[PDB]
Amino acid sequence: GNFVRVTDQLGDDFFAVDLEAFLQEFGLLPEKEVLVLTSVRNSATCHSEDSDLEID
Amino acid sequence: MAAVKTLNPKAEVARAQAALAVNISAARGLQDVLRTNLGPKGTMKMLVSGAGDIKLTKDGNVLLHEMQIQHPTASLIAKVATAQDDITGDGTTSNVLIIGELLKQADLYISEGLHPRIITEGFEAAKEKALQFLEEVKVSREMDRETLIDVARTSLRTKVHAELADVLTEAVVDSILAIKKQDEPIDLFMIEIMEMKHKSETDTSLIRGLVLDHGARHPDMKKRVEDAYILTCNVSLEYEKTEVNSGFFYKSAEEREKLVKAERKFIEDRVKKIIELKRKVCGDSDKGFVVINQKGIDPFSLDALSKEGIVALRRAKRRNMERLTLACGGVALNSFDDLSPDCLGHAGLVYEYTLGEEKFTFIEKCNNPRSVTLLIKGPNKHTLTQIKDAVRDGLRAVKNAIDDGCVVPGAGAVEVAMAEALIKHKPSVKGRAQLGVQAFADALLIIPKVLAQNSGFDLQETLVKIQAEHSESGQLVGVDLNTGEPMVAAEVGVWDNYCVKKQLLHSCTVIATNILLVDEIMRAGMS
Amino acid sequence: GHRPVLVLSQNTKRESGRKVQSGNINAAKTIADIIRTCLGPKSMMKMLLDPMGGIVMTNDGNAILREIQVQHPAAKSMIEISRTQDEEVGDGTTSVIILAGEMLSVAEHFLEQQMHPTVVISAYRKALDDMISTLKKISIPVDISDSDMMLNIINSSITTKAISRWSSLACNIALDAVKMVQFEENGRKEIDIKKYARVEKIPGGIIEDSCVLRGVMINKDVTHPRMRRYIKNPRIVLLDSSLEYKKGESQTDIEITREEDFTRILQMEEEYIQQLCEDIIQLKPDVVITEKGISDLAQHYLMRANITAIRRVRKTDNNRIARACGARIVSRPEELREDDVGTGAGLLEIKKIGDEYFTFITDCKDPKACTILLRGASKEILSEVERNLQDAMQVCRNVLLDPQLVPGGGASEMAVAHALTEKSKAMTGVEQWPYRAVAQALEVIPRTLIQNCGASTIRLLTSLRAKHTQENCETWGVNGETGTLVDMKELGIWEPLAVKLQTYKTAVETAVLLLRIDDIVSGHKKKG
Amino acid sequence: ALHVPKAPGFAQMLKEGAKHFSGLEEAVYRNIQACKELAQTTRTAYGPNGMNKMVINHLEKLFVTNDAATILRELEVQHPAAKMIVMASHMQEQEVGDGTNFVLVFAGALLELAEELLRIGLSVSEVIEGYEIACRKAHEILPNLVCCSAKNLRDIDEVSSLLRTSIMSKQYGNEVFLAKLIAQACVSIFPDSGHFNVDNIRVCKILGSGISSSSVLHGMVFKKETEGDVTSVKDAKIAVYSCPFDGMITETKGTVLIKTAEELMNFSKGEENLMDAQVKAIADTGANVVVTGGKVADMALHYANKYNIMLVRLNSKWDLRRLCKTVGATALPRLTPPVLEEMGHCDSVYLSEVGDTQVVVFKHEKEDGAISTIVLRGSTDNLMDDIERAVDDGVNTFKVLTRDKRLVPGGGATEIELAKQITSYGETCPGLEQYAIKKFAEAFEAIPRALAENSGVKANEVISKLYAVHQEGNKNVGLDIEAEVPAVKDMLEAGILDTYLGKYWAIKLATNAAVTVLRVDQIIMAKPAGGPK
Amino acid sequence: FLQQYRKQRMEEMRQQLHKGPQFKQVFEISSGEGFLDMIDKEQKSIVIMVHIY
Ligand SMILES: Nc1ncnc2c1ncn2[C@@H]1O[C@H](COP(=O)(O)OP(=O)(O)O)[C@@H](O)[C@H]1O
Ligand SMILES: Nc1ncnc2c1ncn2[C@@H]1O[C@H](COP(=O)(O)OP(=O)(O)O)[C@@H](O)[C@H]1O
Ligand SMILES: Nc1ncnc2c1ncn2[C@@H]1O[C@H](COP(=O)(O)OP(=O)(O)O)[C@@H](O)[C@H]1O
Ligand SMILES: [Mg+2]
Ligand SMILES: [Mg+2]
Ligand SMILES: [Mg+2]
Repeated sequence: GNFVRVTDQLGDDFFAVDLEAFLQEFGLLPEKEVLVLTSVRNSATCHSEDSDLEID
Repeated sequence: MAAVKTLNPKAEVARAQAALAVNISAARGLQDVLRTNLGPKGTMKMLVSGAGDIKLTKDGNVLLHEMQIQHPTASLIAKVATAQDDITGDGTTSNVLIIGELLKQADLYISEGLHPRIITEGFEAAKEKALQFLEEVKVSREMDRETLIDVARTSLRTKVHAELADVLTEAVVDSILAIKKQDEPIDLFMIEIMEMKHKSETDTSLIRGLVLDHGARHPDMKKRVEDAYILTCNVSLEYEKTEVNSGFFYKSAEEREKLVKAERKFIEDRVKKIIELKRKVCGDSDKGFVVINQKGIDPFSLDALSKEGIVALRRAKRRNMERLTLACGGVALNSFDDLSPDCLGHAGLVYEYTLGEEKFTFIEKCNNPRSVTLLIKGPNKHTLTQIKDAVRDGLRAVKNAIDDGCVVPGAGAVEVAMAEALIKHKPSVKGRAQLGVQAFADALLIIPKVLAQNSGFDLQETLVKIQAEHSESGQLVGVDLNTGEPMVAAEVGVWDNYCVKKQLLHSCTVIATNILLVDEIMRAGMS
Repeated sequence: GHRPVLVLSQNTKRESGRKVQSGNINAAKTIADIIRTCLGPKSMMKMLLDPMGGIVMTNDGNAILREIQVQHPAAKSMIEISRTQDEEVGDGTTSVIILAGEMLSVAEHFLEQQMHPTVVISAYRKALDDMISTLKKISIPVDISDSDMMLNIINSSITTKAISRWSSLACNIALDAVKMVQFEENGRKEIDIKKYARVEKIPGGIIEDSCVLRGVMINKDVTHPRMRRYIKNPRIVLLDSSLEYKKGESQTDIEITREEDFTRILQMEEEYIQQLCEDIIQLKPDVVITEKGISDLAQHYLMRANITAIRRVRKTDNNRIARACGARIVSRPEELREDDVGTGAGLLEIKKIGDEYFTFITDCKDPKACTILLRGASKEILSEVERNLQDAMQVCRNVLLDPQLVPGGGASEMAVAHALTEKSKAMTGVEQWPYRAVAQALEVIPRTLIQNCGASTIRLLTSLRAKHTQENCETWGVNGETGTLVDMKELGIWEPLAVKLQTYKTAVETAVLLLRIDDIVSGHKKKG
Repeated sequence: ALHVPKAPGFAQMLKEGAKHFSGLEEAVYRNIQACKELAQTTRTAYGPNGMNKMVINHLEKLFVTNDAATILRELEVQHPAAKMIVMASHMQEQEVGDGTNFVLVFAGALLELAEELLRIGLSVSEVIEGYEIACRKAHEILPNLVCCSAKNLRDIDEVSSLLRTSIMSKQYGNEVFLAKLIAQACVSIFPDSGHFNVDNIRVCKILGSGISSSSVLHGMVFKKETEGDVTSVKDAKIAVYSCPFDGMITETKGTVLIKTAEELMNFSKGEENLMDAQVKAIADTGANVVVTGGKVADMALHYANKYNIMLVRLNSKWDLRRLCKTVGATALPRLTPPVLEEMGHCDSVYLSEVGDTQVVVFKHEKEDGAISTIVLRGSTDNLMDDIERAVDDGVNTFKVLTRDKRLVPGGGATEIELAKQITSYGETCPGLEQYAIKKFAEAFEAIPRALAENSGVKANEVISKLYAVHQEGNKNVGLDIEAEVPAVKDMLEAGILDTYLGKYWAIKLATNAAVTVLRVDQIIMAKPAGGPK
Repeated sequence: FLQQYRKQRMEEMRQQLHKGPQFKQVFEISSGEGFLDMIDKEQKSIVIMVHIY
């Protein structure tokens, strides 16, 4: 992306909608992915011996 | 210094008296600018954008949008005026004036050590009493043509020049009366506003039909049809590709020719259906057939329709489907599977008008059109924009006067009477809220003051004359902008929308109360 | 270039000792002082300027704190505390910040001496347990079936907000919304104000015209003018799948060799659309709502059965409509059943407000979702009104879940402080001083109320303490509008026990968390 | 005590680049000064003696003209009041086609006299009301000043005499020859039906031989060559196709599926045979000229050469439509042979060279047809552009004459008579509007004054003589251009006449522009920022 | 009139009501080497947008 003097094609009162559309129409902005707005946190990642195992 | 600036060093903060002074200064600046807009004797403003486009206007909302202002209080007042314009369509200048005068009158007492909360309580009590008085003073009437003419004149004379206002008054009143159905809400989407740039500003008028900003795209199409069958459709008459990546495969030139000829049969079937219907309804040549399509028509179908003497229009507006259905009287079709003569609208005259490169189509002489169009004409773009804004204001005024069964006398008479009632009611209010009631009455008195000032007369002498005349007889007397003497607005014909006054009171009181209670302004989102 | 030998990075800053503790405590005190004046029935509003250009005019603590960007991590912790209080109970956001600041101040008093922070923390935890016990002791029950008392509770919750002028209307709206959105299924009760009970604000009009709708209102119009815009007793069908011909998942290139195959393919596209529409029509509905697009041919075939169609509706709005009209969203039209048809909506009407079309489904019998239609002066006024209504609904839900009630106006603070002070007389240890100090730190709420009212803080607070030393004066607080002592069982200001418990717990744990830090390291790379 | 702070209120709230002008001196006088300056810039190019101007736009394009509308268009006007006056001039050009300089001069004079009236004490409202009253009076008076009518538009001599005055202002030296050319071109067009189309007159500019070598051709001229070998046809039977002269192809995607050696060896032969059959079928209808809007295939060109068919390729769809109109053919969408009614006809189609340009000429022997072409010669591109502008002015004058046949005397005679009558009317009007009416009447003096100034004589003497002779009772007397001293003569006999519609619309538009400029009281200008287009 | 993008207003609506936690600030590069090793490091398949101001 080689955007210079973005005010020429956006103005001085451009909002986030204008910049989002302007970036989308050149296909540089990654597509929007739906995600949970807010939730509780878990903060765990695999590791070792993280396995309940049946008694035997 | 302040607590906020310690956590965020580069934070802009105004506390208590500083914040209140900032808000009141911004409101007073807005009021000072918009004072000259009020009344038919107001001065035209000239607005030049960054690109250099010229806009001449007197509208309060337009001026608020086009001033180069970056103040927060100005932003709030602009939002309030925008809501006023969106709902009622009038009273934005009065909105700004009343807000500014309320803030000034409140500051008159707050600077004497009085707490703003008492002023806000007085404002609430005065607003309640004022609403009661306004309900008492409204003039319920049967909205005949004359009353609507008076209301439309009272709006347009303020908006535009007197002769242009006289023309636009009849235009808007007739347009509203044409589309109005008994005991039904008025849909203003059914009055098309079309701009043409060739004649004088007084040549604007009302067409009991529709005007389309596009014409027939085939040279052999007829330029004028006397008796027209209108077919409003939303079916694509141009070539369409298969959704599932069809592609063609052939082994010879003859096979390629056969595939080329056979790939257009789908659209040709619908064109054949249209042609068959046209031949059925009008076997002779006098009657005409007009096709208005929301979708596109490829040149092959255009030629096929032209060879049968059918004028066709493509890529029409989406709202034009409903507008043509209500005006001509047909049925908008999304498919041609079962099309019968009962789905065809009728127009008593369809002709094409060309203005430079731009192309127009007129549909007139309908039986009883429930959707009409207003043709704005003028020599300049800014003239067209100003006339369009004036027409919007007038249409809103007439629609409000019809929806409401009543109408309020104008010329500031209602403001003077309401202020007198508030002054009389003031002793009934217990505590120090009487100061807020007095401030509210004085703020309400701004409209006759500004009207007299714009007309050139002395503000105080005219105001005291109006008040003395009102108190002596009890009549609803307003300011005469020609002589400065008291005048009965109801008798003369100066009318104001009841809903506009009610919205003014409610919004102005709410925003003034909220601004007065603000004691701390922050901008601490950086770093 | 030049190479200086280093253990940590150049941009790594480390500070420790009494300076860190003092800095944390003063940061918390400054955060409290920012919103100190926004508490009580006589609070003053503040203008917040967004970095995005917006304006926030509010006296709610959470909005003010969330609009402020800070560098000190203690202030960040305080703002997180404010957000936690807002999310948990929805009220008491301003009180918890002030309480945390006062507790940290009285802790700093001891940390200036030679008392270890762990002793202060243990005393604070003992005090918190005693506050919980006292609050549960002085609480009173409420009758949820009594509408008048619930309205009074909501009013006392909203008397401190800008919407207090229209108190009765706001209370009725909040109570009706919470009551009708209340749901019970599979033995699991729920309220779910977040998903349902949507608040829609349309600027303009008067706020006295605001009401809670007996159904759902959306900003939509019919797909085509021939649709009926007014249906008496509609049967509503909700869908997610598009009513238009779409590509398949797999690569499905065709190969046309015969002449008629192209027209045949187009005809089968039309036939597939017609088959979908006929499958929909088989249930004989009146309204069809889709989360995705509806083709023009589909609109025509639906018109042939005289069915109104609305497309491109948000998933949340469609779920709200399903709850309101008692319908079930169906993906495949061929799998529609009779019980999936929404019967129970007593009116559907598309009317024009301003210059926009709005769709109303507002006559449902026993609706489980609602739209709170807010009309007012402008956008910021309506945003503040929505925030106040959210506070009212949160308080109503808290009372419905927990029917315990606690006196307000600082009466509970003084009662708990007196009980803890009396209890501290029989410990005879070194922890009695921090215990008593954090007990008396609860008096910052009545003091703040008196200061905001403009009365004499010292005389009124001394009189209130003397009154609370008596034998039955647990309900004696301060009148925040007149600056006089009054019994709260006469004034009528009562608050849910859940809100008070959450406020005290959060304040004490914030003080405990900020009292455990003596070292600050900053500037290191995130490393990830 | 060293700096003056901004006033509290709107002054402090104004943006950094914005400008606010309010009040009489700050707004109205500045606008009037800007409009006066614009009128002064354009003034010296008024009338037959008006000098040309060299204008270079932002793209280094050079314009040498005395047309006011062209000069204003090529100028970078920045002041917005002058912008409104320029819009009024352009609207006059669009509506009528002539009188733009009149609009500019009248608006400038009106605004100057309005400034004088405001200075002496009158308000803006009084000046505007008086100007409107005087404009109504002038529009009422104007029909009584009509001296003669066209009374015939199919006669070459009459049309040339009528258009001589119109195209005498531009190219003063040689106007009879241009008048004859434009008269012939317009008489070719304008059939028994009363409608007249300006577009039906085409102008082709070819360098080399001076404008005296210009001629009018009954047909069309295209600056291109022929695709095939045939370059001349004597009994043309043009068939016009909008489709490319090539085998038609599918719209989705075309793939030649070959499954055997026979298909591979036969595909190209079959394609060539199909092309030959199609071209032979086209040629069997008697068509000897084929015009296409698309590309020409190699095999199609080969078979057109084999059957002696002249190929002309037109890129522009407008040119194709104009050729169909001027020849009488229908643009077939496919490559089918044309039916008898769809076949075009022309007296001669041939390839010719004019100067150093290769052209294809569709020539009609009869002095008829739907489209006529004026071939302009000359020694410079700018000279031919100016001659084309003069031709446009003449054609617009002919169109106006078709709309309305009434004429009023030129050379400032109509303006002087209007000034006298409006002054007489305003002398009988009691009130403060009489000053504005008299100033509106005086503003008409700017036309004879400008004519006299450009002619090189003293304007005051000319105006005094005009008033004397008009008080005597002669309302058809204007200044004598061909005189070294201030002199006047009758122009009903001299034939110096200008259209009634032009005067009517010019007066209306100039008055409207002046009133609109006067109505402005406050100006708020945003930061210029960018926006190149 | 679909080009006027009525949906832009509601896009702004939920962009304003986006999230609950703190919205954070745009990262500021203080040294040229900081920009150089910010762009040089970090995963390649992730877009990086820099605003010169
Ligand atoms: N002919 C008149 N005589 C006296 N007062 C008038 C007349 N026409 C309009 N007004 C007053 O002018 C006001 C309208 O001013 P206007 O410029 O429309 O402000 P806004 O745009 O805010 O409504 C009304 O309150 C009305 O009372
Ligand atoms: N009429 C009243 N008189 C005295 N105190 C009141 C009154 N109404 C509310 N309060 C007190 O004000 C507090 C509510 O303040 P508020 O602005 O809601 O802060 P928060 O959002 O933190 O609860 C409650 O603790 C209550 O005791
Ligand atoms: N031979 C002539 N003698 C005197 N006046 C003439 C002659 N030819 C033209 N005029 C005058 O010149 C004026 C035309 O000026 P022109 O340069 O065409 O300005 P515009 O293009 O705005 O009309 C007409 O009003 C006409 O009266
Ligand atoms: Mg108005
Ligand atoms: Mg609260
Ligand atoms: Mg001329």
